[PDB]
Amino acid sequence: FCGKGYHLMSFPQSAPHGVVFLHVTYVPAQEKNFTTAPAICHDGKAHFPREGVFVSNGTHWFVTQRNFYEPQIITTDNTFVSGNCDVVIGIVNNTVYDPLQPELD
Amino acid sequence: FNGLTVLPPLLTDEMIAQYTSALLAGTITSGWTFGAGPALQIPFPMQMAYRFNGIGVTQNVLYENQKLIANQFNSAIGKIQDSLSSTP
Repeated sequence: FCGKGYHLMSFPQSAPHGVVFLHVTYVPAQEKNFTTAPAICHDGKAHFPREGVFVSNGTHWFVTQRNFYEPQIITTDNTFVSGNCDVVIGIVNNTVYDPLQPELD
Repeated sequence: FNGLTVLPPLLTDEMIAQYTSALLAGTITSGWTFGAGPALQIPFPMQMAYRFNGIGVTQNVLYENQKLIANQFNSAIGKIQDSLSSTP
């Protein structure tokens, strides 16, 4: 509606019998391949990402927001749990670190 | 006729169907991304999970009912053609 791409803002400019809108849009580029899974199975319970996707780079699993590559360690802060890990299809296995354990306060 | 004509259309039916097939293939394999720039492929179950979050239902609801959801979608698409043909 306001230009091709994810819309950020627009500036108007007068013309003799109409208007000229200068739409400013954000467009992604330089994409890359990754392997992913819908959930992680740890301790018999399934973990899902709060926001983003589980992205694997060949050997390690990470969480990353969907629209821009910024990998993070999978922790209890960015995932939520739901039931045992046998109903979801394509679940994979990996360690879900809890930041409270290493501190051991 | 007596001076009238019916000039033919620039896009033939075949080319319009080709455009439509292009849009369907794009939406099935890449979701929204192909409309905002470079088409990025994403598995169809995860794309539907994205959309479920979009309407405010957590995505685990989709992963636990994938079979049921697919069956309901197939039945609806099957009844569409019969409905269009029987409706006068």
